[PDB]
Amino acid sequence: ADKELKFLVVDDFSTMRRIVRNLLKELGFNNVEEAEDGVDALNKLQAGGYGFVISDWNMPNMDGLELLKTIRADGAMSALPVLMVTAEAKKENIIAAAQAGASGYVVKPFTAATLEEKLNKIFEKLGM
Amino acid sequence: GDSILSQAEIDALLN
Ligand SMILES: [Mg+2]
Repeated sequence: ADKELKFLVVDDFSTMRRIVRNLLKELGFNNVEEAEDGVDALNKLQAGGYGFVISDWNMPNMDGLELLKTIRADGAMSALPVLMVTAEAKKENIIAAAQAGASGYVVKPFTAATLEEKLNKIFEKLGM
Repeated sequence: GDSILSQAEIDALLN
């Protein structure tokens, strides 16, 4: 819950990243970085230092699921909490996401309340 | 099965 926790917000849509960034700020998290897609996210994650990933599901080059699978398979990123944030909510994804090891799942549009809830349960289930 | 779930249902099959 260290409000210093570095978040990587991944979404191919600028406005959405802005919204998420601001919802995090409202919650007290100001250490937020943005990525445009899975590849751009990985390029940035290699630089280490990130403690939480909020990733959109649909993005070009490399979508959310693939990013999650890639993170979970990488020794160094393996334990990175990953919260899927998608507009949809198909049962298949939820299943795939969970199977791949998604730390949580949220349907946009969402409120700081909903986010806070999800972030809390994840910080809890883990240790932060 | 393209079926949109409620947030409540996502929390039920996720955890
Ligand atoms: Mg997208």
